[PDB]
Parts: sequence; structure tokens; C-alpha cells
Amino acid sequence: TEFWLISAPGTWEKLHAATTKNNNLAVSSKFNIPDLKVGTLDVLVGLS
Amino acid sequence: RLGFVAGVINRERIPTFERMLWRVCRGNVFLR
Amino acid sequence: QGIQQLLQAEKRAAEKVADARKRKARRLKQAKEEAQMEVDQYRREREQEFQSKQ
Amino acid sequence: ADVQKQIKHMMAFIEQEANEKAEEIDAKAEEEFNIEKGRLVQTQRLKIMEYY
Amino acid sequence: KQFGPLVRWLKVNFSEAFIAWIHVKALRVFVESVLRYGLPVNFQAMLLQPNKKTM
Repeated sequence: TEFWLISAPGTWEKLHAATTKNNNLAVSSKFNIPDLKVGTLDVLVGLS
Repeated sequence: RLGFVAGVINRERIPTFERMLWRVCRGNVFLR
Repeated sequence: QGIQQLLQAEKRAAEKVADARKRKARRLKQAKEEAQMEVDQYRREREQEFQSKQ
Repeated sequence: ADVQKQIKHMMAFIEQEANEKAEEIDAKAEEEFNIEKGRLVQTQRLKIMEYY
Repeated sequence: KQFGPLVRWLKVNFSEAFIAWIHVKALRVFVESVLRYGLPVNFQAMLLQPNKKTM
């Protein structure tokens, strides 16, 4: 079994349901993650 | 605060440098 | 045409970062003058017992 | 066009760190404003407690 | 006597590590989305599902 996880930001959350209209590709579930702490620019790319 | 660095490069790879430099820093640059 | 508008935002960010240096210093100089209320508290607290025992 | 999008990302990234680095000084102005008040009050009582 | 003790250990530790890699993939998905896209407040969150032979 394989998997693919891709986020597509900018309504904008309704175009993700348009990927579910292509029935031969994927079901396009939401899989929401909560809001995390931000506030870094050098440490954001250093954590990558 | 900071964020200025000056250099020079040849024109035979200037289009190939700015295409690769954007994908390495994940954006967040202004290369004129 | 974008580098001139970018450097003005960091120059606006310099005084906002210095406003914190004008806010941390403001709460520190106010603390050294509000510490004299402890001197005025113990002076009235000692004089009540330096007369009932005198 | 697309280069104006990266200029807008730098305006939101520089002002975010200008809000984080200033609020961290305020959180240092919240912990040390009482830790210097509690240290000076305990010090001021001891200069009178010997005189007491 | 060590079969049931280890099978009870591998059932709870591998499920913890698979959820740990799932949490690290979302940390890798929360990263590289505020740099590829703009960061006004937060980017729009979305995910996908698997597929077979039509990739």
C-alpha cells in the first residue's frame, strides 16, 4: 500500500472537494491538523 | 535587521542560478 | 521598484523593536521608584512597635 | 507579478519577527519586573531589621 | 513466556512509533507550507488520499 499527502492552499477549501470530483484519482479527504506556534524565520528554515 | 549580500556571476548561468536558488531556500528571497 | 518599499518596512520595524527597549527600560526605572513604597511601608510598620515598646 | 508575491511574503515575515522580538522583551519585562521588586523588598527589609 | 510479553510490547510500541512518524509528517507538512505560500495568518490546510496505478 502507498500514500500521497499534498497540501494546496490559496472558497479555497471548496476546491479541495473539486479534486474529489475526479473519481478515478482520489477521494481527497481533509485530514485537518490544528494550529501550531509560529514566529520564526531563520529557525523555520533551520528546522527543515 | 540584516539580510544584504553582494556578489557577481556570469550571464551564461544567470537564468539557471535564479531558477535553482528559489527552490533551495523555499522562496523568501528577492533576487534582482 | 520593490526594494525601496521593502527597506522602509524594516526601518519601521527598527523603532518597534526599540519601543520594546523603551518599554522594558520604562518598567525598570518605574520599579526602582516603586520600591520606595516598601521603605514607606516598613517605616510606618516599625514606628507602631517602636512606641508601644518604648 | 509573481515577484510581487514574494515581496508581500517578506512584509508579513519581517513584521512577524518584529512582533515576536518585541513581545519577548515584554515577557522579560513581566518576569523581571516582579523578580527585581521581590529582591529589592527583601533587601530593604534587612537594612531595617538590623536597625529594628 | 516471552512470546506474549514481547507481542504485547510490539503491539503498543509500533503503534506509538507509527503515530510518531504520522505526527512528524504533519510537522513536515506544517513546514514548507508557510514558505512556499504566504503567511498572513496561516495557510489553508488540506491533504489527499492514496491511489493505485493512475499516479
